[PDB]
Amino acid sequence: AQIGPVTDLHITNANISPDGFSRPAVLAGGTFPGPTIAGNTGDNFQITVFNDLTDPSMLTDTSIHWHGLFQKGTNWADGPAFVTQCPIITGQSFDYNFNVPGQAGTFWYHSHLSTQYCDGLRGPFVVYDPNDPNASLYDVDDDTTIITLADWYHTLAQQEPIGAAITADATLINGLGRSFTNTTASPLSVITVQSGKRYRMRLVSISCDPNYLFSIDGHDMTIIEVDGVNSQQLTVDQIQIFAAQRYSFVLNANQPVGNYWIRAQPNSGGQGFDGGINSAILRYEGATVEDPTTTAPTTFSNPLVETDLHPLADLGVPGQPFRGGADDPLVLNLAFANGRFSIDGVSFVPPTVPVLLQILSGAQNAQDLLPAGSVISLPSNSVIEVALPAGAAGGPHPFHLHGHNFAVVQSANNATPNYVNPIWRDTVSIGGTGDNVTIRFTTNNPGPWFLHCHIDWHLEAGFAIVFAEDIPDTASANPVPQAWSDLCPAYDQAH
Ligand SMILES: *[C@@H]1O[C@H](CO)[C@@H](O[C@@H]2O[C@H](CO)[C@@H](O)[C@H](O)[C@H]2NC(C)=O)[C@H](O)[C@H]1NC(C)=O
Ligand SMILES: *[C@@H]1O[C@H](CO)[C@@H](O[C@@H]2O[C@H](CO)[C@@H](O)[C@H](O)[C@H]2NC(C)=O)[C@H](O)[C@H]1NC(C)=O
Ligand SMILES: [Cu+2]
Ligand SMILES: [Cu+2]
Ligand SMILES: [Cu+2]
Ligand SMILES: [Cu+2]
Ligand code: NA
Repeated sequence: AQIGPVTDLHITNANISPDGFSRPAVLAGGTFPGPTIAGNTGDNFQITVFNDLTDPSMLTDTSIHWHGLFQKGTNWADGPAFVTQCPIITGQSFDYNFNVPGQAGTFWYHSHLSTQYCDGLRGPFVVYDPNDPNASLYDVDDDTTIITLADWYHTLAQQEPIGAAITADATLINGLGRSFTNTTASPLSVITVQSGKRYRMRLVSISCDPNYLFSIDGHDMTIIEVDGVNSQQLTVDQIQIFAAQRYSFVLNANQPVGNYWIRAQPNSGGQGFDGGINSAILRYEGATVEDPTTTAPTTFSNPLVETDLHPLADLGVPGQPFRGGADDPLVLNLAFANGRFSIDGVSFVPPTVPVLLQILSGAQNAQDLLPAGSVISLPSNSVIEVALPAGAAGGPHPFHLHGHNFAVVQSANNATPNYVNPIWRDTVSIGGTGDNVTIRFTTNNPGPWFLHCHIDWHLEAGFAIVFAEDIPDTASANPVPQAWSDLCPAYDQAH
């Protein structure tokens, strides 16, 4: 069952064994992934998050971000700890009360405190469109058509040893999968389809790190949505999906009744599918209950290439059709050395006072805001360009901007910009050495918006800045409830 748009959401510790290995976790709604939060476009979400965490090994504070939702006028509800709020302390609750005007698509929610979402606090968030322009492309779109891709670790996120390479221990598809080492034949997820029907599969990367090469043996996938943005139909046979991205694709159940492997190959961790790792099962109604016997091709015929995506709507690109053709054109120097990432020479370390509270308390320029050098002001009502040249270790880095989606004027692995009809999205791979992935957006959403690599380990190691968008209108735009105002004093008192 989906929950919302008005719902409680309990955050608890529990043991889970999604790949046959038991470990404690941080869960929303008692499950991994958490329950799907859903509503319709324009709805008022009121998600009362109950922090019932007691195991300090995964942090007993929490804060939840609603990934991809713009939070216009509700910056305080965005969730990134020490950017828009202090964490919720254990035994307390907090009502994230916001609206979703002008958005409809596939989103997700996750802890936004430290690396806590890796420990399990992640789930889908769907804003349905009663008049979806893509509605006539499919027959079924419901909780059974959401596909989550997750990395899963046997070591707790706070306990990953300093200086050891972090890699996952399993890929989980809809919460189930098999471990890369000491593989046991634990249950695989089954996605069931009826021959002849067409399904809106909502593919959600809830990854903390790896990108996945996602495919379904025997089937093609017609992309119709990218990170909440409706796209023209683009048929592919493989999707490389980076952390935090979403796609909807139409799956036409047009193959012989049978079982077909669903594949999600991460870029690190276990390679291949031995023992049924990196796998789930697409089962047609009437098929025998047994594992697929299909194989992947050696080479996919039509992998997704981001430049092939185009918005369904005439979204264009703001600004002028050349590099620097913006009101505020930025080029960030993204670097890694010695275990720390930096942006323009500053490694992000969260401040004591949330950025939003600093602004509300009177800090009125970015030089007043902490962390020093980590907060960049953006002028209001302006076209922003941000070039994100890659090269920093650990890539490809999926950069994500809160509060906004953006035109992807230049994509990974292709030096040619597109000032005409690029896809808009909210999380973008910045590609490889020499690339110059570049985004554009207009600043019509006052508040401090995080920009960071969505590889959670990289965020934790400093790969972030805050855009303090329209500082002058931030307080007026984002009236705060008393309960928000109460968070920092409670947090700081609890220590
Ligand atoms: C990525 O594109 C940006 C522009 O969007 C390039 O930035 C320019 O860099 C040149 C030379 O380094 C400067 O003289 C310009 O002033 C920069 N433009 C802006 C808006 O600052 C950048 O060089 C490109 N990077 C890569 C690696 O191709
Ligand atoms: C590299 O990216 C460019 C820009 O997005 C792609 O160029 C577009 O190609 C389409 C499809 O042929 C044309 O209709 C557009 O006119 C092109 N736009 C520009 C600005 O050149 C190009 O296809 C991408 N390369 C690959 C190999 O996919
Ligand atoms: Cu996110
Ligand atoms: Cu986000
Ligand atoms: Cu990264
Ligand atoms: Cu974030
Ligand atoms: Na334009």
